[PDB]
Amino acid sequence: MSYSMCTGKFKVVKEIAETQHGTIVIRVQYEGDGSPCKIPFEIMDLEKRHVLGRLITVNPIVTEKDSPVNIEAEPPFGDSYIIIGVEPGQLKLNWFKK
Amino acid sequence: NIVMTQSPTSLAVSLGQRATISCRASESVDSFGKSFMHFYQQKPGQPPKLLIHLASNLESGVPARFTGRGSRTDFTLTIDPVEADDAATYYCQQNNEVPFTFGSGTKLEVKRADAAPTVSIFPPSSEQLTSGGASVVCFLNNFYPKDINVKWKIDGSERQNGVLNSWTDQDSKDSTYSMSSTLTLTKDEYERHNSYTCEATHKTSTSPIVKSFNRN
Amino acid sequence: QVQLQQSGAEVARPGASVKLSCKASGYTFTSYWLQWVKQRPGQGLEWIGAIWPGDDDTRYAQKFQGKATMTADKSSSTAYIQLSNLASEDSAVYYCARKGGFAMDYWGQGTSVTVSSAKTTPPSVYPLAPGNSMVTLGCLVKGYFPEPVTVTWNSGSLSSGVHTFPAVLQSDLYTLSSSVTVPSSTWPSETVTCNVAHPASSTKVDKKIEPR
Ligand SMILES: [Cl-]
Repeated sequence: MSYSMCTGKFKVVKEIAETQHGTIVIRVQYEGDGSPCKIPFEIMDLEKRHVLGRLITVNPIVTEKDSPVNIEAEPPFGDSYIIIGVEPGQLKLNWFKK
Repeated sequence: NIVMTQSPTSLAVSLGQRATISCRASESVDSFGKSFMHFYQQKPGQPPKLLIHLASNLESGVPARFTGRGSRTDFTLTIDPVEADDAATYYCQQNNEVPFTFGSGTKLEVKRADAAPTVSIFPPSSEQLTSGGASVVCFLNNFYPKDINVKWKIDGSERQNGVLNSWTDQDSKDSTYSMSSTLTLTKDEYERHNSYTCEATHKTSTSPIVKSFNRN
Repeated sequence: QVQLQQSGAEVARPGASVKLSCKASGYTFTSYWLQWVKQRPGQGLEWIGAIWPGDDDTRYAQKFQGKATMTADKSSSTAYIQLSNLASEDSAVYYCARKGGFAMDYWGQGTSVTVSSAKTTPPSVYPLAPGNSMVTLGCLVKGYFPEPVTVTWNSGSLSSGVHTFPAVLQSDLYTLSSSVTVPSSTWPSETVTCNVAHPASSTKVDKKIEPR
């Protein structure tokens, strides 16, 4: 896939939680009209200048509209921004790892 | 805030040639491996029209003669070949971050063959005169290039005061410009003179195009 | 058929307020951002903000924070923009647009806002008749306020050869002219009429061009 990025908005269904492997889990629900589309996801430093962590979820896609999508990622140690969706209404979540 | 710098402010391109409009961002407009900048076209009296999204994705229904290119901070819009209908103002926009910002705009002038104006003079209407007004109207239509000067004469004497001029935007079909010149006088001054002259001077002739009427 | 129908042109005194409307149809109103863009006369575009009608989420450009207020009504599929403590810098065309995908795909026709203490006055419409081969006729739309006016020929039937000139401002009043060029065979045998509309004064004038 092949699908284009979701153009609409996301709602946080499950807030960031740390796993036993130090990774993070989040659940977001799509609100727009892209039907199946790739979730725009990126982890950055606080100045939004460098891309940092890695996605564990291979290619997160919205399958259904009103169904949450699980996203798991390995953030960098310290402070980072978990960025989800396009602007306006892009989610920018703070995270501190160990 | 991201600043979008468009250059040039304006450019004249001959029909069938290539037009390249530049647009530069003050910071990277990239996110998720995509460039969050887009190109719009605005024709006079109309809302803007989206041409290209995400730097290079042509909108449905827009001719493939329009192409977007670029990443991070440097972007270009290319129109090739340039057509008459392309006479408009082009804007770039970023929506990588809030507030979304636009460029200042680039006016694309379509460069065609020189054409002399079609001059028409009109006396004040009876309706206007019955209400104490007297406007003498002169149309200078379908000319190229845009540069033209109008001179009014009342019984052979030049008149500068009370003259209002207005130019149209470039015609989307024939690439020409048109202009209207209105000489407003009092019913009294109008009624005390006979000869009213509208003299147009354009690149197309060394001699001025002269249209007139006598109040008789 | 995606459509955004905006409310008509408005005049307001300095320090007053206006509430503009944008009726959306042809799509799920609650599944897209509805955005507002400002264009001052002879100037560029500026993004005011966006509203997500599904939950009333807004994003404003800082400069418009105190100035503009975005609301939306789910039931009537209508978005509104309220502009407060009006000043001359607020005189502009206000567009509503749908952010259909990655950018603004569908736009409303725009609402013109004139901030002035000047009095709304209807225009005087005068026929311009000649005193050969192709004949030029015209209409003079004199002394109106505020902008805009709508000029048509034969209720829109005559579209080719028409030149409606930008208005010129003199003594707080606008004056505009429109010309129509038609074959000699078509005038005066067939009627030529200019149709002038001034929304602010609720004026609609049809002026037949009769030969001199
Ligand atoms: Cl946008």
